[PDB]
Amino acid sequence: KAPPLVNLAEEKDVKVTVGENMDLKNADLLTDGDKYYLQHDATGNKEGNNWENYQEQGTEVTSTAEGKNGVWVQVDLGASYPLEVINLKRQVYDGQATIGNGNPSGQGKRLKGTKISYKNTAIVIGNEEDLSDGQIVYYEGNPTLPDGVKQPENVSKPYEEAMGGQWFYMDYANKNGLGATELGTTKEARYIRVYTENPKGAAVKFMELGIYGYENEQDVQSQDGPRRVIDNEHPMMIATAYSNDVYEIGQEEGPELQGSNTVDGRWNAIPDDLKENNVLLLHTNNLRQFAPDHIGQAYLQAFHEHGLQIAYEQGAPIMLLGLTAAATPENGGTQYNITADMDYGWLDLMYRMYPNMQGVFNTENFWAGIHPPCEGSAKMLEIADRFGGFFVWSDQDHGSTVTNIVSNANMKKALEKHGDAFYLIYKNTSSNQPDDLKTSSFFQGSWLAGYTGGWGMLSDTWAWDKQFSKLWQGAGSYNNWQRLCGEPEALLGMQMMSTYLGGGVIYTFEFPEIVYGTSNTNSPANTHVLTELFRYIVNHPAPSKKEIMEETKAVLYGNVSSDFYSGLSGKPTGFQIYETGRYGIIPVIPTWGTRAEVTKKLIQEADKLGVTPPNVLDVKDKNLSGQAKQKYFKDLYPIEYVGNAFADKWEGTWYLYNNKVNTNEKQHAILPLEGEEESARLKVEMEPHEFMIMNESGDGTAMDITLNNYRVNKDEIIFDNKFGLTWTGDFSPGQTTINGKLSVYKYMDEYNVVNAPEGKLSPEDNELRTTTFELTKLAKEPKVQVVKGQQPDTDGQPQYTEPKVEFNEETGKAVITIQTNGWVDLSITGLEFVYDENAQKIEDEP
Ligand SMILES: [Ca+2]
Ligand SMILES: [Mg+2]
Ligand SMILES: [Mg+2]
Ligand SMILES: [Mg+2]
Repeated sequence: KAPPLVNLAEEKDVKVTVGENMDLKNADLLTDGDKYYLQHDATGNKEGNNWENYQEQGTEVTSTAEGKNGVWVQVDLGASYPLEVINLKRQVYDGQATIGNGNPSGQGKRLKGTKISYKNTAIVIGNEEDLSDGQIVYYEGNPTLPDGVKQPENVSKPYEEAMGGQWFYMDYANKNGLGATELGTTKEARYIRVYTENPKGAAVKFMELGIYGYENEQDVQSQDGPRRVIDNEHPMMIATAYSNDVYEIGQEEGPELQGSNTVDGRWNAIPDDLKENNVLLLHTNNLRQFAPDHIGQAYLQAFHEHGLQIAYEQGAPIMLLGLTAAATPENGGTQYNITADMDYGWLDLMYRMYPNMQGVFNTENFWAGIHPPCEGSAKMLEIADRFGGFFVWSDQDHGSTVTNIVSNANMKKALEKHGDAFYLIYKNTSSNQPDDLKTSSFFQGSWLAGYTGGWGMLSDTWAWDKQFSKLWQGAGSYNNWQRLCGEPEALLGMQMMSTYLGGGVIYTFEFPEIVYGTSNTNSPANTHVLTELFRYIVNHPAPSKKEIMEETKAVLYGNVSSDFYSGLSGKPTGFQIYETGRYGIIPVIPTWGTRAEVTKKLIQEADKLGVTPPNVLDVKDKNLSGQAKQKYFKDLYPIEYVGNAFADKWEGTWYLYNNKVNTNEKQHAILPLEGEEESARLKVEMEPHEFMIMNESGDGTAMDITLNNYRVNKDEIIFDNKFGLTWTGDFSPGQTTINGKLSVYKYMDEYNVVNAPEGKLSPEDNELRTTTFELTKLAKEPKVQVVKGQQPDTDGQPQYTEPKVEFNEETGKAVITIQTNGWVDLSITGLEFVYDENAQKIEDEP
């Protein structure tokens, strides 16, 4: 299936001509779709241990006219087509480029040599073969134009030839044809002529003339609003499609992903009803890592083009990894990733070509550099918003991440004009640094003041590696690939719940092969936790900006202390969860401007939402000290419930979890219930790795409860290593993936499989844990039933027991007990609450 914008120069049966006193050699090379001319694609673009050299091939046009070196080449498309983009590449280097040292020194490789700056370059298009009706796309120097074509008033200056060529668009008033246009800005032409003079000789090597357009005017596109909405009513889950680091340009099959996954495979594993709230993130991973300019650019473009094309045929919306490890074409950039060889003209083209192209993703740049990734991000945010796309920046903030983003003049300007398309999500990879809660505060704060379009989460099972191993145990001396597998599945649900209640709208998980799955199947975590809770979040919109602003009495400004949250919402664990919902996330506005500037911005946002502005406090305010903060916040936000469990009430629904990450302790929540009887109480008691959603009928007679405590036991299969998997960071001979990764894949493929067929193992999820509910004070026994519950795997073992009800006629206390490992939907009916003079008081301690 063809996308609407095509390279007509490649797709059509074109005729190539030159002018009088010119020789034309190898005319086919101009429109063969090849800008790089690589020879060793079959051996990782290496001869032995060395990267193949850059050897430039191209259509040669040579002047045979005495004293006149200027040449031209014309393409006849065979009919008149709406044209939108032209890509010209000529020979880049005067002689042969050599492979030399890049960044970092001794790993990164960069081409070295003298680059050519061509002169008397012009592009003319028209519908007459002699171009007597010619229109100028580009004009530099003083080449003689066709009879009937006037010189422009505005003339371009020479540029240095580049690995990706030059990009031209159809508005001469927009940087003299170099300025990117709105989608569907076209001019009709059959004939395209390129003038060039080589500064040294009478011969120009034309490596590629790409001519991008439509079959007809009916196909010409328009950007009519955003490609997708991201907000409380339109949440988005991102799943990362990592290259397995194996690819050959021209291969028939799709790009192979980690864990025998494919782009079409991952898309087709998503339930149909959630496809409108999902995107796939194409990530180059370590594909051709450290390669010089020609190999890096060729593989960056081929990998993403192939992914985009498969996604286009399947109807999958796509994000591209724009930048990690400061690997950007900008000055000071590294070659840690082939994103170093990004061409902004190509990125623009992918938006024009692929209607399913939506987003650009940035993560983990600042460890390797500050300003280069800010310069790259500024341009890519501008490109995204031009095409109604979006940009996601994922990082943990120690106190200077957002400060550094906004300190870049170009990024600041880009955020002022395009900030509504820009989203900040946390990343708890470094769980050992207690920066999880302040990161959420910074990102919610940025959105609430109106600097960004939203905030969200990336939960990483690498968080487990930094602290824990077996259930209830510390890290020990296990291999880090073992500890990556150790995180409780329900804990991912608790994090989702916490993001949701803070008006988060983006949900992302790593490691992808554990949290989403392998071999184009769904993991236990995905099937029994992520998919179910994300469906809830799609059908029950999160708090809007209006709803969060309404409930916020105080916003902080500046670099909030990591431990500010201890004695308030909870001690930072590195796992993005809370001890209570009483205070929400607590928005902290980073250094987007002075305190006075962010204040104006926040109060003007509140005014737009039609709500009372919050008070702004500097983090250094005397009321926010260790001694004063509890009294200040307790007076602002009334207590909603009593107990050491997490609980929040949002739009009539209760949300709870046990907030212990890896210590085996029960917690309880005591909730005041709706209805005529104000003394009515529910007490919930939960063991760790459990979340719960409760909705009262309102008339006081009934209550629906969904709980989910799904957890696979890894103690024997992963940590004891019962099947003798090789857990190392090393490659085995002839393998292209390290043993640690292979063992994770094999674990997910053989030993931890949902509906495990013959010869594979059901997940180790059959040990049930007790939840107890106490309802007081009642006149008679209530009725409890399981409306729906999690069904057994192929081993036939139950994931829940029938609930047991005990009613004491003397006290009027109903105790309801159930054992689960997974989810159940309970319906409690026949509730008749009477006055309880002993009802737990919903108040703070004296
Ligand atoms: Ca070519
Ligand atoms: Mg605004
Ligand atoms: Mg209700
Ligand atoms: Mg089971």
